[PDB]
Amino acid sequence: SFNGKDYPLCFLDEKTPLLFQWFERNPARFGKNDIPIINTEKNPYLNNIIKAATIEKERLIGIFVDGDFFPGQKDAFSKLEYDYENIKVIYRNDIDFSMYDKKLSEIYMENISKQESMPEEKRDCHLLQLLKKELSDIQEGNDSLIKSYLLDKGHGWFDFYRNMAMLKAGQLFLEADKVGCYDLSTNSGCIYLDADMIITEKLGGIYIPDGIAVHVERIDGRASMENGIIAVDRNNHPALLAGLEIMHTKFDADPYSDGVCNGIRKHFNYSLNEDYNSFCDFIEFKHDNIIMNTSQFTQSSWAR
Ligand SMILES: O=c1ccn([C@@H]2O[C@H](COP(=O)(O)OP(=O)(O)O)[C@@H](O)[C@H]2O)c(=O)[nH]1
Ligand SMILES: [Mn+2]
Repeated sequence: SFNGKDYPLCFLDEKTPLLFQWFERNPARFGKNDIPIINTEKNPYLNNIIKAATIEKERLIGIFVDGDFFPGQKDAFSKLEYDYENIKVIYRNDIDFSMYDKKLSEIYMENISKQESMPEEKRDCHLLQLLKKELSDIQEGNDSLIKSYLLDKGHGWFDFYRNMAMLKAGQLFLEADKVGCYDLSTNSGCIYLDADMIITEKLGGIYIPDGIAVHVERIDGRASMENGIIAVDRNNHPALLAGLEIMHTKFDADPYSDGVCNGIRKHFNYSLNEDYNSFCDFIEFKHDNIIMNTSQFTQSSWAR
């Protein structure tokens, strides 16, 4: 309940689901009868998702996947669901995301109109150029903020859908009609981790500040919020909607930074002094049974 105000720390049952996501631009990389989840010796991601499941057998574990997968890879996913009742694998194709949409044309026009109100001296001139050009070009085909996020966004593809999935949260397991899940109810929470996260011992219940907590990394002497960990009390947690509000309003907004980090700041009215590091300590998702993030030591799943 730290400052400025008093915030009700929340606690959610062991029956809180866990969420993993794998978005693969290149399903051809893997074979056509095995799992399209990567586990290089450098980055044993699928192995980490398997290790987590075992431990928290009681808890649900979900995987959010998208890409154009070959049937034997889908058949392979179907097998793992048999192997572990606690694992569910949800596809982007199977979830309605329409409610969270805002068509690209409106975003630009509202920015144009707002920019046009102020006088010619005050207006952002370069921004208006970019807006009108974007409006004319983006016309071709289909104008949806979700459609805007494709494999070619690359980084954007999963980051934005990461926020969509967390917005759905518990509802996501319910929405897919994944089975063996009679623990939880709509308007129930869920925890996202990167496959970078290795889980030593089952975590039990956790107190998070206002129904949300996120990953924090402190190097060299500075901390910034990270999307490796996202914990929510709730489906549709107000910090994410506020982040989505940026997604709907701010031009060229980054889902990683604006969608969440900015949303959280908004919710707790951080700015600005308000020294960050302690605020990062306040928001920080802390646990002694998780290693984070294990891409740090080797090479990020994104090649380099
Ligand atoms: O091709 C990829 C690579 C990564 N990820 C997601 O991003 C996380 C791992 O990214 P990583 O942390 O290794 O990259 P970094 O953020 O360190 O650059 C995983 O949990 C995946 O959910 C993905 O969906 N597709
Ligand atoms: Mn990582």
